Amino acid sequence: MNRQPTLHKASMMGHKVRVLPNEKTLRLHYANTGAYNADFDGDEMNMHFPQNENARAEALNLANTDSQYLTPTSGSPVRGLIQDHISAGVWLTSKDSFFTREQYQQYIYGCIRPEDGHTTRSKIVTLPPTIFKPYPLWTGKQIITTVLLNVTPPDMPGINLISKNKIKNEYWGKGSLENEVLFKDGALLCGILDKSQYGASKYGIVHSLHEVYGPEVAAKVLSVLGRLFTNYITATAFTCGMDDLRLTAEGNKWRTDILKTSVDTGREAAAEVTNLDKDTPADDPELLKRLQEILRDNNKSGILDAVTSSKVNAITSQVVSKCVPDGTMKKFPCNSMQAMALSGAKGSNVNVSQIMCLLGQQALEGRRVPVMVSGKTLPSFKPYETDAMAGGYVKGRFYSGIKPQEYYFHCMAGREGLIDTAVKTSRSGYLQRCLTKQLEGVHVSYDNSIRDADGTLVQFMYGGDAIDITKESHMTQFEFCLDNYYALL
Amino acid sequence: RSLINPGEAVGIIASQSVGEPSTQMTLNTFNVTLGIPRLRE
Amino acid sequence: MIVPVRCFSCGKVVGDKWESYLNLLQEDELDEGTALSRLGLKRYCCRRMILTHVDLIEKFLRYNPLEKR
Amino acid sequence: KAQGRTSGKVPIPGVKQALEKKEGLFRKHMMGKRVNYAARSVISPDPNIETNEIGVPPVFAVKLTYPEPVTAYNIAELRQAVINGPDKWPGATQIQNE
Amino acid sequence: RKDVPKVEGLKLEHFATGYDAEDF
Amino acid sequence: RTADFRTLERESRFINPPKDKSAFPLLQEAVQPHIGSFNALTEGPDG
Amino acid sequence: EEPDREKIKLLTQATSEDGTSASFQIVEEDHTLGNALRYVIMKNPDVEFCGYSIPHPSENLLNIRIQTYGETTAVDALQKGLKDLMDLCDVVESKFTEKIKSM
Amino acid sequence: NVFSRYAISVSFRHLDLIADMMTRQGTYLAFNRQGMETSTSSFMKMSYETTCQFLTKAVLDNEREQLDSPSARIVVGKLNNVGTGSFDVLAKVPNA
Amino acid sequence: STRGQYPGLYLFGGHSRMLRPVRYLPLDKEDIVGPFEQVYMNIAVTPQEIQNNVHTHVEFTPTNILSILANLTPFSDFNQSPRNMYQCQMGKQTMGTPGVALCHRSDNKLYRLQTGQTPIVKANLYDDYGMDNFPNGFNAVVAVISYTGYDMDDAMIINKSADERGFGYGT
Amino acid sequence: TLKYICAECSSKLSLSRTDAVRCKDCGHRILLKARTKRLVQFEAR
Amino acid sequence: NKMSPYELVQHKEESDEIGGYFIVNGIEKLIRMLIVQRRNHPMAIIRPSFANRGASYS
Amino acid sequence: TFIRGPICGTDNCPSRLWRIIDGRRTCQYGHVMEGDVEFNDDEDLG
Amino acid sequence: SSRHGQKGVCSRKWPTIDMPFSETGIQPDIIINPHAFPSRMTIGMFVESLAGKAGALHGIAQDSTPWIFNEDDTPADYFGEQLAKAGYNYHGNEPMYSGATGEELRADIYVGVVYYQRLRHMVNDKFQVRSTGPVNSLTMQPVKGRKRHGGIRVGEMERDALIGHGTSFLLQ
Amino acid sequence: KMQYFLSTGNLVSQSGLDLQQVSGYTVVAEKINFYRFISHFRMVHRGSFFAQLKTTT
Amino acid sequence: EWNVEKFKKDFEVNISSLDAREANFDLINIDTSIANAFRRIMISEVPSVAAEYVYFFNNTSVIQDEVLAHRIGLVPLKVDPDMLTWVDSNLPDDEKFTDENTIVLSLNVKCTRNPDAPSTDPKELYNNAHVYARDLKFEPQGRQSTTFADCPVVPADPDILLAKLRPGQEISLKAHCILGIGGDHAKFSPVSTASYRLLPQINILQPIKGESARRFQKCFPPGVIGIDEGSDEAYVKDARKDTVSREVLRYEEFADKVKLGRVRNHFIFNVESAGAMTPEEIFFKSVRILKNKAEYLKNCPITQ
Ligand SMILES: [Zn+2]
Ligand SMILES: [Zn+2]
Ligand SMILES: [Zn+2]
Repeated sequence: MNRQPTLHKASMMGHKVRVLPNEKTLRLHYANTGAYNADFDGDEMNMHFPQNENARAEALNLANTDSQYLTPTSGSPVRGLIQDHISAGVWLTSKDSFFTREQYQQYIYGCIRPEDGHTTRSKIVTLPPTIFKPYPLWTGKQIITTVLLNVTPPDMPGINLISKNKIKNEYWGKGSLENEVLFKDGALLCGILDKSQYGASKYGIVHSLHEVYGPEVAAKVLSVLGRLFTNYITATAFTCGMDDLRLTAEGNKWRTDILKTSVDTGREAAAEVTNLDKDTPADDPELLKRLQEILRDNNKSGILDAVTSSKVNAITSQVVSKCVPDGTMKKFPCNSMQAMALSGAKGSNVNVSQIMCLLGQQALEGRRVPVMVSGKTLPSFKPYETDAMAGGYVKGRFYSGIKPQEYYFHCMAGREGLIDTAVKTSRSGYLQRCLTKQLEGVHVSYDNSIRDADGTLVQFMYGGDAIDITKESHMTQFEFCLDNYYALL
Repeated sequence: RSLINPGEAVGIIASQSVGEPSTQMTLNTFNVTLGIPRLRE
Repeated sequence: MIVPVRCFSCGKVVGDKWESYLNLLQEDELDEGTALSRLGLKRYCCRRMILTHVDLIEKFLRYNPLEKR
Repeated sequence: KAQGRTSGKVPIPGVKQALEKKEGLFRKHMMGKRVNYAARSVISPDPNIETNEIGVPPVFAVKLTYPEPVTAYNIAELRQAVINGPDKWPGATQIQNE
Repeated sequence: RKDVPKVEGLKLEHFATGYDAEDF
Repeated sequence: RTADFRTLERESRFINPPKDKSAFPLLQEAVQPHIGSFNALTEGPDG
Repeated sequence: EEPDREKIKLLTQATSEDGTSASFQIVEEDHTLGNALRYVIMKNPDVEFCGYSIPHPSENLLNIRIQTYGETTAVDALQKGLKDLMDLCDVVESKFTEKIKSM
Repeated sequence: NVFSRYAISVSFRHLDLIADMMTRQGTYLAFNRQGMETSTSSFMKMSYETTCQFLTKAVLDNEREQLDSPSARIVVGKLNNVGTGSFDVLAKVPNA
Repeated sequence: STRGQYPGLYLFGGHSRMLRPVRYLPLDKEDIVGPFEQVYMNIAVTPQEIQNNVHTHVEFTPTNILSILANLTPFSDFNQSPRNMYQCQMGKQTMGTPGVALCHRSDNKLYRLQTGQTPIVKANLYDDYGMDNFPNGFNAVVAVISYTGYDMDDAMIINKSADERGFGYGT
Repeated sequence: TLKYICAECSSKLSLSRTDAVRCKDCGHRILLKARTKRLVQFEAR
Repeated sequence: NKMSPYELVQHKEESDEIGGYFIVNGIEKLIRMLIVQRRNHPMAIIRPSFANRGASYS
Repeated sequence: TFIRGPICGTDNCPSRLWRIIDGRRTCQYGHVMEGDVEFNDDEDLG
Repeated sequence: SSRHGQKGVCSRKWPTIDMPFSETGIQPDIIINPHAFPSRMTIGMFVESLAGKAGALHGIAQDSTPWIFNEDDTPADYFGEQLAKAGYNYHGNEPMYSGATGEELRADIYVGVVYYQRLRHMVNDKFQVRSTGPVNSLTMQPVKGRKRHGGIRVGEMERDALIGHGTSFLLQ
Repeated sequence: KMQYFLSTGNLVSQSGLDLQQVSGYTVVAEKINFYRFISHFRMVHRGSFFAQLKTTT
Repeated sequence: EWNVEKFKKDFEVNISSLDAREANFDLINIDTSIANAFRRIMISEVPSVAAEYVYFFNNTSVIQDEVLAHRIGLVPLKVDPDMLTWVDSNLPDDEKFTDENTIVLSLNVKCTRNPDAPSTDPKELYNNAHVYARDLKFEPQGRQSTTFADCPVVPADPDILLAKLRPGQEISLKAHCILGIGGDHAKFSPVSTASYRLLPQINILQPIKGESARRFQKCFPPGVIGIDEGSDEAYVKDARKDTVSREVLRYEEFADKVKLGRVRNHFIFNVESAGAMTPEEIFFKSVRILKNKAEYLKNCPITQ
């Protein structure tokens, strides 16, 4: 299978056929869509079907997806669950999750079927509940224990892992320990599961099962969790609304008062670069003469941009650092806009800040908004205006709206991200083609020397240690290899 | 057991591990030549 | 074109209410929200199908190659 | 390596222009061939197939074929493929004689 | 700047299932 | 109210096209750079 | 004498030797009966495990799985659940008849 | 320094093999035509760029292409010698 | 100025000049302003932003600076800027209504969406250009929910019975 | 009786062989084919 | 040219027919507008492609 | 559906042929003619 | 696609019954994933969803000319007041139930009426397949072009991606 | 000779016009919807010479 | 400990209203798995009659043939099921339709110019310019004459506008109306919408009497909360009347003094109809389908 700009060898992997009814589209799983760099917006992929048994033995053993878990660029994993299986494991493995007996047995068999060969025991084994006396209830962490109890081999003991999350402890309350992931003898005992555990992230739970149990088990656990966080989503959904994007009236007064202290910021940075002082007014004729002097020089305008941008990025960083955990109406678990950004499911904290607080400085080609010959950045503004807004600082957010002047600068910044993309791929495309003709018959020999195709020697070992990059991940993780000594033996 | 295997195409891999993350640094000024034009020299 | 027979979302028959709707707005002179509630459309799925219909078939029918223009 | 007469919209290519470009011969039809037994289509998501799997449509599944030599162990399945023929999916499109 | 003019003449137009205009 | 869909104004116009003057005059102004530029070949000063 | 036997099917690859654990596969079903029947099998005090699972939504197949403790096989728990769902639709139909005859 | 500026980690084993290719003649050779000029495979050079320029240098040389580079084995259709073509499979027959 | 553009006073009245209307602040009348003039003027965007003794002009509406198709995007000042630019390209590539006089034409191919609808949420320039004569799309009850699992990275889920009753059907 | 239709005056028109393709009331060259009573079947889907 | 929306319908056109294009062989092409330099006004450009022209050109 | 052609081999019959996989003209009875092609040439006046 | 650049292919014609259903009985025509909106920042689609549902209930059209509203005149306050007079939730949320299981969902679902468009390029003129077919006369290779039943290209870089796996028989 | 220009877009001229390219002067008015069609008449183009450049100014 | 005799002690039905077209009623103390299955079967598994195969002899109008074939299939027919049987698909088309499977409708409309005095209304101006759904006439094939003599086949909504015509144009078709279910196509669904909702529960926590109780009224539909005095202060009259707007949860006075939830085994079914069957009779069919969906698995051999 093949995504068409084939920039590295993991973009052409080998799949097993599963013929479906009622379709005309090739149909893919979400673990693969980060490897191919594909998304479901209308992308096409090429399906090649090999015609002898020598090639079938190499689409199963050399180029299959199970051996392509780690990329050879740095040894980092590229296969994992992507967007909404991430944001479902922050609810399933939460501390609020309590399932009854009918529900607990339904999420096990929803993802682990013995008939299709998912189990290792041919009889689905379960756990005692974590609450006995009022009503028997299972915890949501205890489902992740049961699915690892069933898909891992019975003779090997459980996994042992101590890792972290992407979610800080203070989003959960006072004295929570939900940042610490803990597996002891294959049982999840502490901490929620994120992108940092079963996403495409290093030293998670799926990366650690890959090391102890092998690539065939680590490819099953992504399928088992792919079905687990789909039946839980269908029973317990996940949405994002208008109330997720609103600051409370206490916190909405906070961003007004900090942005009230930005009307002086443009002049003070402009009074600094002109080497005046004392808060000289903006209409000073000995000030406007210097701003025209700055305007004609490309050097001096670079200084005035850098001073004023770094001075208004402080006010941008004061509004965000006061509002976005605290000024919001819905707090963390219920505010799905933050939980998509904290879990690493989709977006960043920069996207949440521009929605809820303000856009910030619209930096163009690194510098700032360009300027006409007349000292005007738009026809709306006075010539040589030392306003921060006139230089391209957007005090508006996407929740409430941006003014027509600052809608025009934001289209300037939007277009330089699109003309730079059109000139992006042509640059590094020829750099890669040019390497792959010299470094193209270069291979590891049987005496571990790296040689060219004609036999000329290039290196005497691969990197000085002859270690494959896709193998040396836990090689220097000695604490992990000691906690799992018998399972790794 | 973590050694490189003989016959491994370490020349294609080393070239695909440089050209492929270089489709990620086409950007402008944030003193020395930066990014792809430095890499093209 | 012509009004859809059924609503897309619920599936109530909606196609019999287009000509009754234009009588209410023209003859009885109601606003759009009161004429839709008198026809029985009350879920906002079927409510926005009579409300938001263009009826381009009256513009297509002007071109008739079967009679003298 | 000629002079020509006029602007004949890049005149008639010689046997060197058939070799030296991105297109031509040595990069378009030796390093870059087109292949039999291949299909492409728009991709769609599925969390119900495995991670090491692809969902092939039934349109592609009745076109792409594999030459399977008939022996004493696959005679029970290759007879059923010829009976179904090239329309019913566990089937076959043609046989090859000795 | 004048605000967006509020549309005057709105009323309840969503009711529970099995209740039409039993509200005054 | 703020804006309206002009439902009786469309339906009287679909059935009965105007016999005097084009409605939607901003649409004929949006090709005045093209129609006007061809009209200037034969009309105006000096023929 | 042609009774249909392609409807319910015992998957022998996941069935225990005693019969106390077995998986089934009904054709032409989904969450409709797959969830309504799973509710009633779980009310048997001998059923240790029960759940349905639709392997792919694009085809009409329904895997259910019953695991018991003892002294009742997993087929005898399936047909006990199917009898108590037949008897559960009699109660709904006969209460709803008596409230139309009472209006 | 290029990749660590953009917070991109590449392994040093790739960078040592790029560097030990560029310094394979004691000089500082590029990846271009002029760096490729000192090589054995003629079809690698012809397939890269300026095909009939390298063909002129090979025909005057009466150069025997040994058919070992993977750009020269795809031309003649020989099995590539990297990976599963780096050895031979020989079948062991029991009778004399 | 000092080392600016060469000074002068340049009148132009020829063909082919770009021109747009603004409001001249004394007399409250429409003025016509071209792009050579505009660099040295002071045109207020809204009348609420008229400052004393710098502004001589004001826009009629701030929506006189967008295109026709960029002005039909609902609440375009809330989207991110590459998404308003991408709708302007996606709005061309829809199958809508090419025209009503289709039985008197013969084109290579036409795409015709069958049952179009006007939008509930629309601009006031949707009715000035007569965009109701060419309905391009339909009003869907859309739910923002991750429910099925088959809707990731861009993909969406249509309803089946909505489709059987004809939902974006076209020839 | 097989007929066509003029594209201009919409007059029905039987057109024999060794006749120019023209209307015979006006003189219009373009001439469109009518449809006759003939069975086609559909599924109502 | 001077023709009503009623009469455009009687002559087999769209009632709000726009014009502005040419019909060439049924294909319905039009002339693309171009951006060119402003007429009749001396611009004062500096350009590195002028020293390319001859010796001692600035 | 068929087209007239030469007699098929394998002692078939005097036959008429038919291209089926766009490059393999079979006979009437399904015998693929050995070594057949159906060439073309590529354009993606001017 | 909607009017905000939120495009994406139809992934499954999902059957009606196991699709979530509101308090009203309304089942949505289109389910769109909330994980689009954090990286897209298309909040015009949230307020179009909120103004469209206000407009269907009250029988009114709403204006969405840009810069009509204000930072002191937020449309979430303007259209939410029109929903609250209609009898719905202020924030456009609705209580929905799961079509598969039958229980109510965890929280309320953001529902509304969005004007969807249908783009012109579909799978029926994208997909192709070839077992064998017409060849070229010079190179005896498969021909370019879909309507001529032609072949998929294994270009320059896909050669390198198969040398990189070390599979010389797939390359062969 | 004027229909040839409006069919291809090739500005053939002995005397030389002031313009800097000789192709792409005319394009097909598509009718996939009305928004595609109304935007050909508002479309202005800097010049087909400038897409040949490697500068994004 | 569950038992079907313990289910019967605690199962109630309160029928709020019944009508020719809709029915609102309660199902008290039943599980969500069973109550969903009745909703699930009313939409899909209950069969109804709709037109399937349409035979155009002429369609000279503006509407396409397959679009106009699609519009006939969505027209709901006032036919009782269990007057037809099921079609059989493993046998050819001459043997497939009988007088026991099929209802044959036909449509024959021609449009002509009308001489009328004069922008005039096109019903005064043309003859047969609007094909309504009542013009689909029923053709009794075979013995559908002594068994459909009580009830001819008429569409359930006879004023559905099927097409519009202009003079010269005509429509002449013939359709076969076969029996099918809503899972196959949506046009066989015998219900506009069947759905349920849980009974809302509004739990006041503190006494909120007085002026607060007057503003507690307005956060709900008017019949929901009531008052009497400072005593009998602010109580729930009709929680079934409430739509869960959560209007009270956004005023900071009340955000700790009330909690909203559901009664998780009290379902409020609202079963509408497309006219073909009464809505209380597509619920009896729905509970008998689930019973007969279980007998066919019990009375069945367990293969392999
Ligand atoms: Zn509806
Ligand atoms: Zn004529
Ligand atoms: Zn033969």
